[PDB]
Amino acid sequence: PQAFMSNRARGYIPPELWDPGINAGLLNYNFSGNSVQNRIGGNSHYAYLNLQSGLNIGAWRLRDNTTWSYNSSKNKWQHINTWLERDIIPLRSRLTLGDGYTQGDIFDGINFRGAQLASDDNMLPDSQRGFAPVIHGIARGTAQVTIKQNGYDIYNSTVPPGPFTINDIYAAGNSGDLQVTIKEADGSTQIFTVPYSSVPLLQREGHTRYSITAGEYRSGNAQQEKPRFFQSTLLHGLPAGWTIYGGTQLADRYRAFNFGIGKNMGALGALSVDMTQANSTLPDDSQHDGQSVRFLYNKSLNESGTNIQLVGYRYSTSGYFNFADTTYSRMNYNKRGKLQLTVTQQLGRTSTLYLSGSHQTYWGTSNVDEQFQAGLNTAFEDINWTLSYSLTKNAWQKGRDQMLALNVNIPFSHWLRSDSKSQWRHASASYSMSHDLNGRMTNLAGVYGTLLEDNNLSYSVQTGYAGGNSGSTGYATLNYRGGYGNANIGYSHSDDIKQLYYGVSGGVLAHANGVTLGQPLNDTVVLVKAPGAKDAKVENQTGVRTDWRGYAVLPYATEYRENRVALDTNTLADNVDLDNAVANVVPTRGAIVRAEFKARVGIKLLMTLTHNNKPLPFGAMVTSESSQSSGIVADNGQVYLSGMPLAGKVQVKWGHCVANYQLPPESQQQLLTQLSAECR
Amino acid sequence: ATTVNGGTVHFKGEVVNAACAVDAGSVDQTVQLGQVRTASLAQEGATSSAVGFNIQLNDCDTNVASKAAVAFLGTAIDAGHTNVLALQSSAAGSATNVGVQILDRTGAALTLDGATFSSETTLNNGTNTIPFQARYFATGAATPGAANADATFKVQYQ
Amino acid sequence: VNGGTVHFKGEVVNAACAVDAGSVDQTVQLGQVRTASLAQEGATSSAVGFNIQLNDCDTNVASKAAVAFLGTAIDAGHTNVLALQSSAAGSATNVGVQILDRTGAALTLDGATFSSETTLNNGTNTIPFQARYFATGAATPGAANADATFKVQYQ
Amino acid sequence: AACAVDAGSVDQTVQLGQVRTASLAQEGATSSAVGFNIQLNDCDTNVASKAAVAFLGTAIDAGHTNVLALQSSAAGSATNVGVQILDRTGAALTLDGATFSSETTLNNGTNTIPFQARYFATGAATPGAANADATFKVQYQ
Amino acid sequence: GVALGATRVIYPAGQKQEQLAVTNNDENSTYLIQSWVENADGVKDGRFIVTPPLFAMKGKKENTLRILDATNNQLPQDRESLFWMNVKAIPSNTLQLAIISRIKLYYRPAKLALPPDQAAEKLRFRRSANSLTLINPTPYYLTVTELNAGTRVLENALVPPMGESTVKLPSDAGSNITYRTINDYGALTPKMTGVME
Repeated sequence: PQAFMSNRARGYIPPELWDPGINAGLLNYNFSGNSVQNRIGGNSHYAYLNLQSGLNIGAWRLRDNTTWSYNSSKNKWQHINTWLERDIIPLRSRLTLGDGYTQGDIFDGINFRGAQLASDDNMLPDSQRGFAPVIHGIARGTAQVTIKQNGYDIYNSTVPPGPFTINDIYAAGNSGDLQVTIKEADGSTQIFTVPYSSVPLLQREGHTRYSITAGEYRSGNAQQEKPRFFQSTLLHGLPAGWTIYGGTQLADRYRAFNFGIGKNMGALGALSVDMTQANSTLPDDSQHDGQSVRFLYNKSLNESGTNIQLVGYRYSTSGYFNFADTTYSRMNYNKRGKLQLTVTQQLGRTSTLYLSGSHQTYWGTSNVDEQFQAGLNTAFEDINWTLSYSLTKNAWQKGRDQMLALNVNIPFSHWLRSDSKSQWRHASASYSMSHDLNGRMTNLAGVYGTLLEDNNLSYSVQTGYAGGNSGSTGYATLNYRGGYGNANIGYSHSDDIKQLYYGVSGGVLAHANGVTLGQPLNDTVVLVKAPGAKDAKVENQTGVRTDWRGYAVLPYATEYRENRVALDTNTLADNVDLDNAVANVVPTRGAIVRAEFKARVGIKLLMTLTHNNKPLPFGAMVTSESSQSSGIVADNGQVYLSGMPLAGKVQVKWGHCVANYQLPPESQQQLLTQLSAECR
Repeated sequence: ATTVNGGTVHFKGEVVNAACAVDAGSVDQTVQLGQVRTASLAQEGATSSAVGFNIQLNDCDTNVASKAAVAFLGTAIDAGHTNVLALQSSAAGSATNVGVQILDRTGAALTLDGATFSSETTLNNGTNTIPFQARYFATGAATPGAANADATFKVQYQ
Repeated sequence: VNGGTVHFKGEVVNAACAVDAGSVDQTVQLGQVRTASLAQEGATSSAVGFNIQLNDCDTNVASKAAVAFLGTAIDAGHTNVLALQSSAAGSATNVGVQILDRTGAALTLDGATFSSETTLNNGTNTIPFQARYFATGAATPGAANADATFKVQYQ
Repeated sequence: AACAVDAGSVDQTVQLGQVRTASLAQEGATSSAVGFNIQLNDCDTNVASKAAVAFLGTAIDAGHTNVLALQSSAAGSATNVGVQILDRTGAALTLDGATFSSETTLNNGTNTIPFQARYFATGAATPGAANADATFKVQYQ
Repeated sequence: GVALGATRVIYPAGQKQEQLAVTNNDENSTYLIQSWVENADGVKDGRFIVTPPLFAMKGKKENTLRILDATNNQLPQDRESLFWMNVKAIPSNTLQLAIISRIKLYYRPAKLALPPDQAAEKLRFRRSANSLTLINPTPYYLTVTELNAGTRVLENALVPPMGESTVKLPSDAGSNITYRTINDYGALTPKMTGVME
């Protein structure tokens, strides 16, 4: 049966096909400079240089980050983060020695310096990611199952006469209704429906996530100390829509244990309740024991796909502290209750009301932190207009703190024709109007778009008026994303302040085949190598072209996925023909994979060959050793060859021809040449 | 020979620690997702290849603001899928049952509400870049066409 | 405290249907020729049915794609009979293979296309066709494997 | 005296403008220097040929006697920072009243002497107002 | 089974090369792809040369066919020109099936008096006895799908630019006529009605 059969998920890639990468260096540079001129104090210069070095040897990936600052009066190199990451396939996890961060959701975000080992959800196929119910069933006889959503079908497959479990259902949003319909050739159809609502803490049935972190604690503040701590987090998906998740934080002075459950009740919604019990030592010698209970509720689609509600409550009793409170200085009011209420309502297929309300109460100080936000976005044809309102009454007498904003974006394509050849089609007009509900007014109108053939050079010119002061401000920027780097130039003009920004970003790879420059890198990169094909643009990317050696680096590549690297044959030299214009790679996290391409440099030839006044038979192989070229006879003895010399000979192996040919310089200059040559 | 006394010189100034805002040129941004096929987006939940883009901040100091995050405000195609954007209709023709989604450094989706902020980040002294990923999300079969969507993002400092 | 806006521009393009013909390598098996059975022009054989699946594409584009069969005919009179393509000791004589519609109407091999009437099964779009050996006067004990070409006009 | 100091030199104010704490985060860092000048009128070459300027002010510290102090007010003033005056040659001047600047040859009639004013922060700079004042003596040989 | 990148390839005038993808979804399949281009009458033509004309594809792979022009600007520049691009996948007792896929190649002149958007609406219907002829004043090849004459579909139609295509009509059909044309990307324009002008 299907349940016993080791069926694989949709989009599943075996771990053997995953490419570890290549042994190569790496250096990403980001230089920025600001010249600020004011009538009061003349002029000044600022320069910030971010340098991320790296080295990928074997499977280990070493990364180092450094910063340089120069003001106009000294040079200051400053380390930030160094880490040696790696991925372990048998454990389906990722290990990191050195600096890093704690991705804990059950606990609070912590920056640390030590060994971390955490399960990664990215290595799993995209089908079985997130939360989605798995379907268990018994089918009497051979059956056809059509797990179908309220809109359309999702999973259609055959099932043998036996138990079957289906776990390939996609996320399909936060809430959904799956109708399982089984049809057998003998009996009548059997249908049953199941609703589901998801919470980020929930996991799939039989899904396990873990995180083990150990090492010292680091923070930007110099007041806090650097204590060593251990943090373990576990998330498990029980059968029947439950989730059990726990955690443990431990240090010299702070010991906290977190336990929680979550449920997918179906039509009612989704729930997640957890309790954290902590014994802490304050900056002084005092010891405090406390608890904090967090509650999360997600309602299903109210009405008919109109309203969605989220309720997040958190009650922290007197004596519960996070890790920062303990790790404060040797000598340096808790939250009684925090409530979040989010309501989203969609109307007219266009307007989307978002209402957010946060309400926090402390201990002793009965002051209440209230935060009410109401946004309305509407996309009426090309015109997109958003109206937002916000209010914030905080504990420290922040008053009403009301704010209102109105942003309208109108593309020029609303007026220009569909097939306009002008560059004005790649542009839009933006208008922003901000009230502070006290007379403080900010208007800003401008245009922006792209004006290059690859849409690399992006321009944005905006004027604005600030009124109580009455200030007119101009702001014009140009960003160019070329095949060697990104260069941005900006000019901000004010009443008495003139700012000129100039920045260059780039990346350098010291791979085996020399040094390759390119756009700034983003974790995983693909090194496209097509030697002999100079200035060849790659597809689906902006301003990524090969250099004079044919080597280029792609900025971003999806990890553990099937992504296509294609060379745009249209914008390629007529003398060069690619044997393969599309390649497929499966990179690992933080890895450099070579998408090797073969390019023939000689002229493109179309030869009609005849033997004994008879065209060569179909399927015959024509090869030329003078320039290592090959082709297959199409019909009437017509064969296509790429990369051939002006004068030479070819040989045909139908099942042993030799054919001599010569071409004129006009033929060599032509794009594609056609000729005839007889066998021996 | 002779030493006499002049007047006085009065120096007027003010030492100020400056805050930070969005980098020039990163205010209005455009991202080209490329070309995707119905084979890639043929059923609900199918996602295309993510395209990276960064938001830059300049003149940020650790003392004034240790951490920062952003929140994207947009239009949802339906109340069920509130974490995906909505594509605008075009005269030539707009794709049906498809939208734009935004991810984080952790690979998690973002609620398009104006208050759901993303994960916190550490602010380096000066230039700071926050990366994000744009993706295609199909709710059912995706008819071919042109997909263009817009999103408004606001930044908070902690 | 405040930011700007980001826009995403892209294209979603339709893809032509992927055509799968019966088993792997676009091969459909047929029963062996019976010398006693294949005697007269009207003599036929067992009707082996196969199906063609137009997968990895939308049902709307799949259903609008015209369908036709073509190839070589053994004789001018036998327009609907494929000519057997075999040059060996296993080549049979005075036989052919016929591709047949659902109801039982013979399919012309000239190339006159028609609608596809794809059945939208639970999996994908499918179209069933029929194949049977056809005698034209005599039978020979040989492997009469033939070849036919399938034409799909994506309207 | 051999020369006359104009009012625009006797009583005038020079503004250094706002600066960034990053530009003065560490000790020894200096901000951008602005330029002012003092005008001498009716200068007689026969009476005197060389002119010099000595600056008198309040030094911040005994170890740093070339930096003026801040006398804005009793509160809301920048800390661990001062202002500096550089002569024509670009060197710092001692705030002692007898430490004169570089000797400059005097031309008959009207002459000008340019000086630069900049910031100088020890330790770590802190936000706040920064105001200073200093008296000077001119010597004619 | 091989598949093409698009069901409708538009080749603008003035260029030299057009790119079309051919992909093999089957993991274990060896194929020989042979491609060519014919005119509107189904006759093999040398006006467009597809490179490589014949190549061997092994396993799951995607390759690019480059359509190279040879018109020498001899085609009319007033209206679109129609060609058929054929791709045939040879699967290199049992009969073997070779699949031919034919797609529509539109040689589109660079400068045209009408944008593609307005071409869909400006179709006229001349109805008569057993005839529902379609007039297309617009200079674009129009593909009319599910032409319903009130309550019954007639058939798919392809009306040439500045042309009058003919479709037979049973007398039982109603007066109301509804249709919808296929746009560039292959989707279906929302249904319009057809006037009798």
